[PDB]
Amino acid sequence: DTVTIRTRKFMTNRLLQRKQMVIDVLHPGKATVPKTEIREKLAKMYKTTPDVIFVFGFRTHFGGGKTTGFGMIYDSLDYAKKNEPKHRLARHGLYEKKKTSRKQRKERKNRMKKVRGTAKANVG
Amino acid sequence: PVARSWVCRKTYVTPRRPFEKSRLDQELKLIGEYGLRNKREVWRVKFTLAKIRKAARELLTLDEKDPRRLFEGNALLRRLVRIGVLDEGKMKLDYILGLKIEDFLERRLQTQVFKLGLAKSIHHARVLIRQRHIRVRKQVVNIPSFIVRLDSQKHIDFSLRSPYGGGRPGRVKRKNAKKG
Amino acid sequence: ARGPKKHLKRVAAPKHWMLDKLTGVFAPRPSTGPHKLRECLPLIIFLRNRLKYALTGDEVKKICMQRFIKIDGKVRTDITYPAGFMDVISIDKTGENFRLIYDTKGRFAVHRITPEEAKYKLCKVRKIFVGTKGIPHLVTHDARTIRYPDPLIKVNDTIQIDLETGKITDFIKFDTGNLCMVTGGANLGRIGVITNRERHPGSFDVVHVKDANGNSFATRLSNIFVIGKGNKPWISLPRGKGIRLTIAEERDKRLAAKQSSG
RNA sequence: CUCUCGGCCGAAGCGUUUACUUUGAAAAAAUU
RNA sequence: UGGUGACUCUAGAUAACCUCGGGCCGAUCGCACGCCGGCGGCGACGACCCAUUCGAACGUCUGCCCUAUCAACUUUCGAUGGUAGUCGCCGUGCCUACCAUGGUGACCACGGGUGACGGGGAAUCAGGGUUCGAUUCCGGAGAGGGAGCCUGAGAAACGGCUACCACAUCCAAGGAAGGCAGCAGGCGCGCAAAUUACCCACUCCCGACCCGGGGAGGUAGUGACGAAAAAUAACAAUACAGGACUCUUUCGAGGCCCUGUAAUUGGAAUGAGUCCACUUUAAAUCCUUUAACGAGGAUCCAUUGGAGGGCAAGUCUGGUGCCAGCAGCCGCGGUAAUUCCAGCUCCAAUAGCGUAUAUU
RNA sequence: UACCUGGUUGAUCCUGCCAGUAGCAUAUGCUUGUCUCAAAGAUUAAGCCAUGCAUGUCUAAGUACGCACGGCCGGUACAGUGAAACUGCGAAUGGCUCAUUAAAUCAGUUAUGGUUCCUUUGGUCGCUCGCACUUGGAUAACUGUGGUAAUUCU
Repeated sequence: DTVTIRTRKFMTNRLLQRKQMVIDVLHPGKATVPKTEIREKLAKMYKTTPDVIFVFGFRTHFGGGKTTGFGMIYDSLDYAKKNEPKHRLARHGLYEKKKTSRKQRKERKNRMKKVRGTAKANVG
Repeated sequence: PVARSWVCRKTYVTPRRPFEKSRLDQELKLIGEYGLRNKREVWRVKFTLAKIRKAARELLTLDEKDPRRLFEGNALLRRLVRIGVLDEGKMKLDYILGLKIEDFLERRLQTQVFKLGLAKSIHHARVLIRQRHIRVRKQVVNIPSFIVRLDSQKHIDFSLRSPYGGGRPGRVKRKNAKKG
Repeated sequence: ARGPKKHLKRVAAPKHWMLDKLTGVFAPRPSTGPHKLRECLPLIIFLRNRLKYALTGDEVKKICMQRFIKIDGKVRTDITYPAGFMDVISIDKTGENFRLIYDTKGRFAVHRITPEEAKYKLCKVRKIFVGTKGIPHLVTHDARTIRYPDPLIKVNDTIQIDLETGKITDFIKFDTGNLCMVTGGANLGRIGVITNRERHPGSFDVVHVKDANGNSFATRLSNIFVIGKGNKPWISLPRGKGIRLTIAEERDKRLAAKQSSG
């Protein structure tokens, strides 16, 4: 009830088919608001569903008033899958990262470098 | 190669004579009047004043109708007026030289809490400043060196989250009230 | 160095790109192209800094490779393509065309133009040769080699050319009383009428140009771009008319702007 | 300071040559 | 024809030449497919050449530190010039042949040294100057030492090759393999300097490339190099001690006087911490924001140097007694030690402060 | 902030240095609660290096006959994704160190009318009077036999 969402500089990317904005959050008593909660706040604010919009980079101001983040609003879900950085998709479970370490993937690469032919596939 | 900057300045200059009685006298007097932690604060304010005076000395030597003298001096006079040191009547670059250290020490948020009646002692002003009880417009400032501007001087408040302000008494009242 | 350098450090980057100091070590190295690495604007800097459409380099990748950006009516997918002076950028999806023109202070302004204006551009002719069975050729400042020009076209003139057809349409001759713009040196971006051209055989032709407010200045010859036949320019201009406001009167304008809106 | 070619002026020589001063345009960003 | 300030320029004409280790004049792929048996739109790769961009390469004028216990240097083995050539991407003693005997120097040539990579620049500084610059930007040079190459537009390349030198690894003793002045790590050297971490999300680069790779780079870890802010307590009442003011001859007594000191009393306010939740982020950490617990000084306790003069702050107390020692310098100690060593008190700076060296 | 102080003598006034004073940089001692930046094997040895990593690369668009796959519909030349290999491009950028090097490097200035140039961008791409409705031979990938103690050997 005590939280309020205001939108500073707002812009419709037709060529990225989204709407980007800077988000100011007012919450004089509570903690820093979750990204989920502000997602439904923007969903009711811009009359779209919460499943397509994305917010990030919220730095709460000294003391505990304003919070400023960046939020972008996609047109449809497929465009969001097409254009968003994949780490901001993996926060919503839309994308899964490969679970190998760099040092393992590189030792393996040099190992299969040492081999020639279809036996490059056997090494692991 | 890194994406960093190493530019940084030292904001004080230690005096050349280490133990002379009149210097220690004056510094201790200012420590007493304006409630400061150590001599480095007095040295810091004296160094900033020396910066302003050195700029004014470089600007007086130029001709009166020099465009650089005009622009730099008028900007400097505007800056010192907005701090709350000079006066609108004496907005001339000659009067900048007639400035004293306490004219800058009177503008600290510690002393502005002290004079305006928000507190009752200057050490009390410092201890309220550190503990998030004094705000400026809508921001709780915790620094007792904030140089308060003239337009910003008018409204300094209780920082509504404070027990002296809106509500929510602190841990001591909460603990003593639940004794029985 | 054993071969052509391929990286550019951020602090060595042309100052007019107004790049930051703290985002990274490197700057976009403008690819080789129709404009010098210093007198140009990589497409990434125009797209993610001037216009704020993209926020990273990867979003410029995602934009340019969808095929929305066109430089001079041709779809250019290179993210660090060297876009330069008098340059028309068209985005069909937003339906907006900008021109790159130098700013008053020497930078590139984003100058939004009419789609009618986007069909043509101006090229300062740089050399004129006659090759291969008596066929004359122009080289302009965009390296546009044009065969069969008007015979009246001489060096240091300007030709207004059509972007779609690639052919010249009409030329402005380099003559005193022609409105020119400066493309280099301290006088960069200042626009005024040419008064005198002085000759120095051997060295560089210094030219004295009177501004719109009567503040005369001078340049080398190579830094001059002619636009206006007489006093009327052949293109649209930025919000400032190209006159360099000095510092004090700029502060006067700033304070008047603060007094106007409060 | 001037005699020729062109539209009261523009081209050409200047004037023994320099030092000196003043102006102009060129002079990387960072640092200052 | 056209042009520069100036061509032996560009263009034009003619006679010819055009290398078998050769010069160009598409035997290529994709996308939609369509019109009077034939014609076709868009894109990708390619290409002799021209112009362009990114440069590279040579030249020009001016500008280097110390040294005369460096005054003559150069030229047989090119030193300075001339003509013809060779090689070279080109201009040239760049090399060769034939001539000429030149070229530099007290305006310091030549030789040496340098604890010399140059510059942008750093510290100091009234003015002048002095010192530094290995070091993140620019230019240069080298990958243990020299040398020679391949491929390519670009390399005399070293995370390419071939040799010799110096080290050095695996052997079945026939042979094979090297190159951390890349990132982390070790030895060694030292007065002297961090993790064998995580990721390409940012910045940009490379490729056939809206996709892949990146110890470039980012991010955390060690980090009192240095820099900015900034806690370790605030108020009130008492209880003493002084100082002035008034009344009192004085002693003394008062104040809606002042100033100190109180392991004195009262309450409130807080952060360091432990911990949730959120945010941050590539995933984290940190900072910022919330709940919970969290403070009476006899601790959630501040140090490092000093108290003879220079030079601030003790002729205070005890110990040792020209001993031990202190002391940059001047000096002290030989018994009342103002200087040693402790305690107490005090001074200086203060989360910092001593010493050594270099330089101002 | 254009500054000085002690020390020769019985005492003075000097020359004069020594010492103090402030900085800034390396080392080191002692101490260290918060928080934001942030240098960091340069000096001595351009000394030596165990181990891991640091340079790779595919679009509708050069070559797919790896059932390697789900998979067409079946005489459908080649449906698709595609390991490997050939081909093309990169590996000459970056990083690192300061040993060399004293008109050298480098800096401002000029020049190439004395040259080379991948790429990018614009031009040129039936100017040439002399089997093409498609040319030839190999070689990897794969199958199969091996050598050597051993290698990114073959």
